[PDB]
Amino acid sequence: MQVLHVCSEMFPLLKTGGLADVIGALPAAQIADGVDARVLLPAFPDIRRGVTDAQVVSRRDTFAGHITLLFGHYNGVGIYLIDAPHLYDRPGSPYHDTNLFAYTDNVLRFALLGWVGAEMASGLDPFWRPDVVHAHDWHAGLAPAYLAARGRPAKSVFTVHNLAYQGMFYAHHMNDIQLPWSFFNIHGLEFNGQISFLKAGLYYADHITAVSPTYAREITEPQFAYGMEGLLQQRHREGRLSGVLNGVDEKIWSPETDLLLASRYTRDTLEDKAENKRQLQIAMGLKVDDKVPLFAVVSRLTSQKGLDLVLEALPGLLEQGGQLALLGAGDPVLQEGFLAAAAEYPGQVGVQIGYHEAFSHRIMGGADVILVPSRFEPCGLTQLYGLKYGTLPLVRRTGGLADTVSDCSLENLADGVASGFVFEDSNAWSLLRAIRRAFVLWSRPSLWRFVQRQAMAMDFSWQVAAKSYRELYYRLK
Ligand SMILES: Nc1ncnc2c1ncn2[C@@H]1O[C@H](COP(=O)(O)OP(=O)(O)O)[C@@H](O)[C@H]1O
Ligand SMILES: O=S(=O)(O)C[C@H](O)CN1CCN(CCO)CC1
Ligand SMILES: OC[C@H]1O[C@H](O)[C@H](O)[C@@H](O)[C@@H]1O
Repeated sequence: MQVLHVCSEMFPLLKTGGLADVIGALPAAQIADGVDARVLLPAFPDIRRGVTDAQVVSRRDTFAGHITLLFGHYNGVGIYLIDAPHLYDRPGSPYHDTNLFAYTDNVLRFALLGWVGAEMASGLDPFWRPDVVHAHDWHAGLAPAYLAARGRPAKSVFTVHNLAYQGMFYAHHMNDIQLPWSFFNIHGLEFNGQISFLKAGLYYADHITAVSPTYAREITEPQFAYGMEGLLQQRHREGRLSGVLNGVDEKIWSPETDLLLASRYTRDTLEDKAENKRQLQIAMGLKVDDKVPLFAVVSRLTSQKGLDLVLEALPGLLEQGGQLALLGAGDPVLQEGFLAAAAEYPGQVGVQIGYHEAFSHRIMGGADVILVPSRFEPCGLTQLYGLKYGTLPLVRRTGGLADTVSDCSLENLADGVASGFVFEDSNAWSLLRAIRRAFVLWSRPSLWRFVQRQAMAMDFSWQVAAKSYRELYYRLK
């Protein structure tokens, strides 16, 4: 069974969110579980420089100009790179320019990604051909469309990591992407009078996967599907929609071996976590104090994440004696809101705006609680990292958060299953009740430790997840 993943990022070469973590870890797990998995990425500069053994496979002309298909390895997995400097050799984000505006040729940049994924099924590489093309998110959404147009020389799965990003382009671009004009149809890639790469992925794939069992249910609802729900309801009925939960990469997110930490620690030696908290407090300019709970955020700052609710709730949190440490980047309103809070409450609120990979580990390893009050959350990895690090997640019951965190209710505590704090509604009052629950648990240190050890006993394994994907691939044939 040979599978090609088609996507736009991969940890540690290029990362803007959880997708990169998935692509950095899933393929190696699949290989251990008996599927020959390879990855296809655009040759963005950070990616191209990471793959040092890359060699030329072939040159092709394309609706978007010439490519050199390269192939090399990273961490033992086979990586194909689409080297097309006129599209991909640009500094910064792969998705937008430095003024945060989408590149005007994005339609071509990402249409090409899907085209190469499909061409691989037809022998673009004379020595290797995938049985299944596994496309991820809108960026790779045309891969199943190009496959369909060619008579489906391989099977395809499309996985949604986030349905809010639709890959919308003006209809006239049908002229530019070398797909049959008949594809521009509601029974096709058309959506609200435009081309949607997301729609294309959802429509043309043999099978759709979402990144948690409950998100897969949620996206059949208007509230989470933003117009796509009719298609997804139909595919559900056809047995062509399922959920497979992400794992966590233990090479990188384990307090037991984490080299980025002041002090490594384990489920049975949580006293060794204390030094990380002390150093985190110092680093953030917070009062150094082990008697007080330190809440944390490591997050993109967009409305998805419900961090406006944290701002609303902050005074109540501080009033009860807590501290906040936030690391994040995104909406300037949020950035300034949090910067203003750090200014207003020095020694109680520490804030760092920007993307800092190493610092996220130091937060995860030192904080007592990780706040993930999401409006929607296809899976969420930060809460999984919190569980593994014994930093209790406080989450809204939605998407993967609902699948992975067990509230500290009476039953869950009595059954030995409690692992964090859960609230229901997207408002600050509902958040504040879960925050109070945390303060109550904090006042009972031995119960807190009991819950920490349960959180750290939870397992989210890529090789287990790989087993589910493998069943899917063989079923498709
Ligand atoms: N500002 C940041 N600095 C460092 N890492 C970040 C930052 N923001 C998010 N991350 C990391 O990016 C990943 C986010 O993944 P996830 O929780 O699935 O949410 P999303 O993909 O929606 O951003 C995690 O590895 C998280 O630690
Ligand atoms: O905003 S764009 O649609 O132009 C580009 C991407 O969709 C933005 N993202 C969302 C988060 N991603 C990785 C997080 O898992 C994919 C890049
Ligand atoms: O699948 C990896 C990640 O993809 C998306 O970015 C989602 O927002 C996040 O919930 C998920 O964990």
